Amino acid sequence: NIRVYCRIRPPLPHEDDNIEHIKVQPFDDDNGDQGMTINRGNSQVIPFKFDKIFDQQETNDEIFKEVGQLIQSSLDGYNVCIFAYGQTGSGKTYTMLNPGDGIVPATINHIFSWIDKLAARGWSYKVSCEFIEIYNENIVDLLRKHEIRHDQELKTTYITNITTCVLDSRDTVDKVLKRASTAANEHSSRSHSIFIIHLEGKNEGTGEKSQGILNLVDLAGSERLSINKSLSCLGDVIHALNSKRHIPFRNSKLTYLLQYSLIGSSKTLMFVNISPAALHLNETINSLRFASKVNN
Ligand SMILES: Nc1ncnc2c1ncn2[C@@H]1O[C@H](COP(=O)(O)OP(=O)(O)O)[C@@H](O)[C@H]1O
Ligand SMILES: [Mg+2]
Repeated sequence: NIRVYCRIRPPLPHEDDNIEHIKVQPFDDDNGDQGMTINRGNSQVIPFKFDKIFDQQETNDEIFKEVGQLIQSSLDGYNVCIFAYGQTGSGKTYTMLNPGDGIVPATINHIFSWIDKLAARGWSYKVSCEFIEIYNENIVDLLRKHEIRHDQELKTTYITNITTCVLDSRDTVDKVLKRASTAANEHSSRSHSIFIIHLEGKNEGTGEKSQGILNLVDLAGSERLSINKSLSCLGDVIHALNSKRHIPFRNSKLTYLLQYSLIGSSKTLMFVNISPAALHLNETINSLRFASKVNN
């Protein structure tokens, strides 16, 4: 299962708040989809359809209501990927990492709720995480040679010398996230940011085990400037997973790292973040056309 949401951020103060060129239709019930058009100027109107479209008023909290169900998969042993795609400036970091509100803090919080509750059935759970950044195919550890190693048999993935932080408490979580320059911003906007949560549960009373990975990914900006190569290769991978045939995971680090959370029963959701601004009509269109191939 692969789902695609689109999110339009509100206009910024230093920009022009004219959003006449984007129009979003109501959620089509009997076809499970939401449409939008973009008026390109010269009256050439381009249609798009996604699984859900979030307008400028929609908040991080509202957005999590429509993601929560996917997160709950990792308790049934599914692997999960949530990607944020779109141009630098469109709100990827804000969507994934906004304090308290973003997909990452919200996900972590949501998972604890379920852990608290499942303890009543004798499930006990270990939660650990890793937080990495990939730039020009170099892995940097944001909790500090880093090599990827897969275990064919157990279908698991390891990155060498990465600090894995054990999430023991809501206090322990809060420290890690509270912890999370001009050059630095340019740098991270050309990088993927991956937050990996591992969920391990055992239930002595039944004997049952469970594992779940959640990969919360904040991608390199999609505008044209290697970053280009890994975005295309992600596109090709996901589309081909949607269509039994051969998938070149190894063609880029990002897809090679995430391969076991993209094959099989794995569930994926992509956020296409778009800017509402006039100057960015073209980059918005590329983002939408990309999101369509990934979805269609
Ligand atoms: N949904 C939103 N609501 C309010 N402000 C937003 C939203 N999305 C983005 N912003 C603001 O717009 C700017 C760009 O967001 P950011 O997340 O840094 O973009 P990106 O990571 O996609 O390059 C930031 O200043 C951010 O606070
Ligand atoms: Mg960013």
